[PDB]
Amino acid sequence: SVPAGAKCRLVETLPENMDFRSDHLTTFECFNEIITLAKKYIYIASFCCNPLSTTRGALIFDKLKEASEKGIKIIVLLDERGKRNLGELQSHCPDINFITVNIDKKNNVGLLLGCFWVSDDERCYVGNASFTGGSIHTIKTLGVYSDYPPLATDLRRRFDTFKAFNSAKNSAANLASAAAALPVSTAYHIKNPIGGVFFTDSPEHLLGYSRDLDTDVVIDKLKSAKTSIDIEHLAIVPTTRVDGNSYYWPDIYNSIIEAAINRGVKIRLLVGNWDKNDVYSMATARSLDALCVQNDLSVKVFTIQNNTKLLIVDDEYVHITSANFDGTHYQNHGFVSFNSIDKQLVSEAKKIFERDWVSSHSKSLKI
Amino acid sequence: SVPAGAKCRLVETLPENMDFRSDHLTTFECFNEIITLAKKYIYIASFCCNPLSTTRGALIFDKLKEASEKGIKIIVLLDERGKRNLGELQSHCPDINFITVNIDKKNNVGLLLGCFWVSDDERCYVGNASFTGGSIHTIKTLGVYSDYPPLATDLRRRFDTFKAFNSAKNSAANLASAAAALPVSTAYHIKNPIGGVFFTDSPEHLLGYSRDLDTDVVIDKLKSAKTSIDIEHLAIVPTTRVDGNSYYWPDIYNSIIEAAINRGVKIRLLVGNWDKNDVYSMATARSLDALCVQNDLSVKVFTIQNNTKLLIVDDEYVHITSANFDGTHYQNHGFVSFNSIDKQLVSEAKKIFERDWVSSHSKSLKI
Repeated sequence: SVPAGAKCRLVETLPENMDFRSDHLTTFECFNEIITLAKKYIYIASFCCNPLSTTRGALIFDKLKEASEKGIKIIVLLDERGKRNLGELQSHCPDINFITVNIDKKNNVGLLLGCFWVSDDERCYVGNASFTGGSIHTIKTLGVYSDYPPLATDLRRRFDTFKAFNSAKNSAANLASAAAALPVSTAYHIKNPIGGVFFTDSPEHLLGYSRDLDTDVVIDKLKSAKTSIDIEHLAIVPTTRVDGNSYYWPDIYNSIIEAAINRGVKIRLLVGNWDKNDVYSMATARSLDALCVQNDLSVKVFTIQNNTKLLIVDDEYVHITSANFDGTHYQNHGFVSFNSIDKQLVSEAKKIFERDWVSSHSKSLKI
Repeated sequence: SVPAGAKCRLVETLPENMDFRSDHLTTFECFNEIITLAKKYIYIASFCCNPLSTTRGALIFDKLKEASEKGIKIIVLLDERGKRNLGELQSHCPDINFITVNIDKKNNVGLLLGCFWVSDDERCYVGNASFTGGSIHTIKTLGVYSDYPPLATDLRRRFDTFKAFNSAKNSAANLASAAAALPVSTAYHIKNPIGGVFFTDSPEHLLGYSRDLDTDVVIDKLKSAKTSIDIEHLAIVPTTRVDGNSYYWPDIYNSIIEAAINRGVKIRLLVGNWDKNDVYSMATARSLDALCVQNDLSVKVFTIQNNTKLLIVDDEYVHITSANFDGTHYQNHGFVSFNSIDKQLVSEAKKIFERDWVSSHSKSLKI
């Protein structure tokens, strides 16, 4: 049979200077385990790659450096905009293969997020802790780890799609005929989950014909919410700035308010504090402030470095990703989102949100 | 051949105590002409019916009373919620047939708006001037009049659909099998306009298979706007109160902001002033106020009694209706909207908006 939850356990970074505590597997423990048990390969994919920025990040880099010297095939995918450190990285690990990726050479907007590890088609991490010293040590993150080969193998398929967009000669990023020849495969989706777990994907032009668009799955779960919606993202503003122009995209923003007003859903938003100079953030905040008075919407803000992207619906479905709920991300950026309906794993994430909601780093919205 | 504009001319009510002036046909002149030229029937449909509230309204009622005594079939459709005056009306005109309509006996939300006259399948008025003394004399209204039989006959078909929902025995309002036996017919729509003119309809459950849903046509024109969007409605708030519960519906509200931000459309909103106690109106205003600073959105408010429901896009398409751009209306209420792409008639409406925009009764939004 298949184990419930697909051997998934929560993984988070809780910096020393922050009051967050838990018994979960730490990001440092997780990355150290993946390298220690590796026998074949270690595939890593995140936007930026800068392990040497903190103490624990540099230790992870040494263990990874030692693995590549022992004969482990190690590939690190980073977006071509996180290319500044590439010289520093290769000089430290000449045996690790670093690959810069541009998933959107047509419009130069789509960024590689992914944010996952996978090794030997057995172990994997999915979350919002990039392969940077900050995400490993000093920045609050949240992710999932599983030693279930059927699940990790499905995540490795996401790595095959991103690696195809290398900035090297006639590949899937430079030739459209080679991008159409990509078997963009998945084994589990919302229609066929594994132990109550499945991955959703983005953007739509890399989705293929079998994968689930994360945009569709998230909005569906928001609109299907019957009781509660808990979200811990960076921002829920319906307007973001791509290039140098503002981009309006209220798709996620609407489905949340639709739940609060039309369906009476209790909603708690734990977002980052906004710029007093950004009129789009000020206006969105004053709109949310008025909805708290009339409906059951609650908003708290944080100012710490926090990459947590968490969504919980009805204490029945959990969504952990590396992208933020806005138009820039869900229309262009390439990432993998963790989805689970296992009540037990969902209960552990609900405990995480409850802790963060009452943390000292979470103050109630005031305008 | 067919005349351009379909013999359509603008009709508006400009009360004495207001600075609005024009050379157009007045609502009082228009209703007086329809009655004077009538030889067969005069069909009237509006929410409320109260002609005796003003001097000019009572004169219209006398001319209509005289027509019914001369052998003209006169039917007045009013919603069952405007039934208070029914005793006063029938005692004054025993020969006029008054019919109370309930288009939504399932949920008791949908109201009859329509707001049009039609006579002899030759003449007709469409607009926002109800058959009340206020709309004829003391309230600013805007409408269209045409003596083109092919257009007026298509409007009479809208009257056949509403009359079927009388509150009398087994009819289309009380039997679902008789409501399905309704030939909900139209001759002209956006795909087949007459002289650049066509009617759109609402709600969707009375639309039939051939008519255009006003919701779809309006949003399409908003999203297709390339340069300008001028709107003079009562409110553009994405939240309205049906029954005793708030209803969130940002479909129209979004497509406007989408034009201003994503497409740089110059937009001017002339809406009514809001309640300082309504948090949904206060929040929507403060959101619009921030969009005026960053984009080309402009908002002015009025406090006079004004039923004007006007939309102009790119100086190329005009939309005049009796419903307000909100969820309560475009999801439940039954009305007829005037649509014209005749550049000449559109230019006359653009002159109307320009006058209203700089009127003394239009002050710039301040919060």
